[PDB]
Amino acid sequence: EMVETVCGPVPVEQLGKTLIHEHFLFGYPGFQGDVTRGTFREDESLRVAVEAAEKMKRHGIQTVVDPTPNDCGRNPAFLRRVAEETGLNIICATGYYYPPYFQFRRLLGTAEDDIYDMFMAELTEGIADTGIKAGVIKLASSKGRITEYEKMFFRAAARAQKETGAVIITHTQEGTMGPEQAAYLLEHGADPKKIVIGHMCGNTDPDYHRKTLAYGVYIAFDCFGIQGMVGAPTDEERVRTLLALLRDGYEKQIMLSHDTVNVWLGRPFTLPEPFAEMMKNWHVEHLFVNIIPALKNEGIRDEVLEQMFIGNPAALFS
Amino acid sequence: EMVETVCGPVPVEQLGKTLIHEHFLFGYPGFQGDVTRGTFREDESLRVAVEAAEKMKRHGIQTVVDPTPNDCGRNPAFLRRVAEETGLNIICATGYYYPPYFQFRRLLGTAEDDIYDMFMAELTEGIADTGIKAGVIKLASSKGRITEYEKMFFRAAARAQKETGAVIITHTQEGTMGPEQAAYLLEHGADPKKIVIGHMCGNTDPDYHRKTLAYGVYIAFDCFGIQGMVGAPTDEERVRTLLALLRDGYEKQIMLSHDTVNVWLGRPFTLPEPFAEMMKNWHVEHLFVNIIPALKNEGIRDEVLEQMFIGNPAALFS
Ligand SMILES: [Fe+3]
Ligand SMILES: [Fe+3]
Ligand SMILES: [O-]
Ligand SMILES: [O-]
Ligand SMILES: [Zn+2]
Ligand SMILES: [Zn+2]
Repeated sequence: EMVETVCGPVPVEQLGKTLIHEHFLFGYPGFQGDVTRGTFREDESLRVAVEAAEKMKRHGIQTVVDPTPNDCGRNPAFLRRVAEETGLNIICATGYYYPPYFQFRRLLGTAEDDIYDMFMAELTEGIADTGIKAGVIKLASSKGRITEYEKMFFRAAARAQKETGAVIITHTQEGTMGPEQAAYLLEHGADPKKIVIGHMCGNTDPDYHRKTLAYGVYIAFDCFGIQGMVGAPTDEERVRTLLALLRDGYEKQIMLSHDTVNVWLGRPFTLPEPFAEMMKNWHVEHLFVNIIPALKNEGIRDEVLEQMFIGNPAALFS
Repeated sequence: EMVETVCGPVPVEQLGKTLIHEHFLFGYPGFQGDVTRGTFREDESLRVAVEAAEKMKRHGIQTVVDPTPNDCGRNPAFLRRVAEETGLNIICATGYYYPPYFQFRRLLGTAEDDIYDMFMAELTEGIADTGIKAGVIKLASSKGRITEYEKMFFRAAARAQKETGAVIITHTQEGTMGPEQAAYLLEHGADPKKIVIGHMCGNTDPDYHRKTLAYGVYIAFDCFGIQGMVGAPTDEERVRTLLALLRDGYEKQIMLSHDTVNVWLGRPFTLPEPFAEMMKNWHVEHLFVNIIPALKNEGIRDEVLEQMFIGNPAALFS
């Protein structure tokens, strides 16, 4: 029926065309310390975020899930301003990126309960004093492992999902741990119909995808546009992989996005001369002007695309 | 001549009796993410910080070095309020605790320059828009190692010290790397007369201390009151060690403090009852009502104590 957005409860029927994974603001944990040279320019960031929203609206997007973690500059009030100005639905997350603070609490033996309590509060009561509730729990694991630290969050997320029916979205690191994340979550009673394993496009082996899909979870090809960096494949490989799975009939378990960061938090930077060119399609319009027209050429029917962009998000949050 | 405090430049002659290492506010990196259940209560925190300052003033303290790192809740404007209200001099730090943010910048190959640039800005221009400059560069290393990540900060700090004459204060982890920190800093042109190697009381072997002292640096017995937790020694061992070094004549290189955290940032907690009892002397008055009266019994002369509390800080910042 209803999902919490940065503008309060919204009927899932009205979510419409959805991008399952984009960031209006993002900073790598640690940016906080670089406040002097990497100060947050609120009004310019708002202008940029609002233009990103208008770009997405031009291609029919009505809803964005922004899964920025608590420690990566999540700013629900900022997100509400963007939404209030543009009419875009924005759903935010509760969760942490893939350290000493929650490690200290392990010593006291309250860490997993504290995390669960954080999740419950932010899902059912509100984030700080913003009055905004998260619509998803965000989880992440490391390359090649889900560490003991990370598993605490997975267990807490599974507990919170069982009490709230909240959606879980994950981050996989460099094409690893897709099946493991699914299996561990289900072990702990999470519902596969409410789980999205993310960054599945980071792996070019279709059998890796099918092992993950076999759990009945959603997977996301949510890094379209990212090429060269963080071990990334290329967009062609992503499309090849995606094209193999839809032909196998997996369209009811697959969503697409770019994982853009429209405003970087912390100090500005510049990607070097070869990298920057390769990364030039990393923007919120890329799926619509390049990828989807290519899926058209290979013969993907519009009813399938609508399943991924409309039906799947609608079923997920239902 | 002058040192920057949270109230602007102050003649070093006027610093008087000094605690080299205490925290008005502190949170473990990651506390930022736990905003919903661990919200910062500004007015109550100010009341508590001000009472800590008044406690220190009662025993004659006129100056406190608060080396809270950038990512541990450093709040210079908050510190200036405490000082403005109490007349206490407070000197703050620029630095990071002992990660993905500065790791990302390693990839771009600008990380060490960026850190140096942060240090220069905060030492010579001001922290954010507070108008407050740090008086010390704060460094930290891990247990048993100074990592490649940490060395970047050490190299940057050494460069910044050579341009500014700024004081460096370090954190050693569980009684390790004292001599290594000193040697690596000096390799890179840092001045030993402007370096304090901290938490030296975390090691009970006097020869470890003497290897560190041999570099001509200051060392700090700055964890008085911390007992039972994180592989710590007891206060008696600290005193035993300290008593051995002053008799060897090291008083011109030694400072004392408690490393208190008077207001914890993030979610509140309680210590288990056994831990709890052992930690009960971890407060800003402990040195004055317990430790120093014991050093009196063992025959330490007042002129020696004044060297540590007055002469040493004065020479350090000179
Ligand atoms: Fe993301
Ligand atoms: Fe400290
Ligand atoms: O991401
Ligand atoms: O500390
Ligand atoms: Zn991610
Ligand atoms: Zn320390």
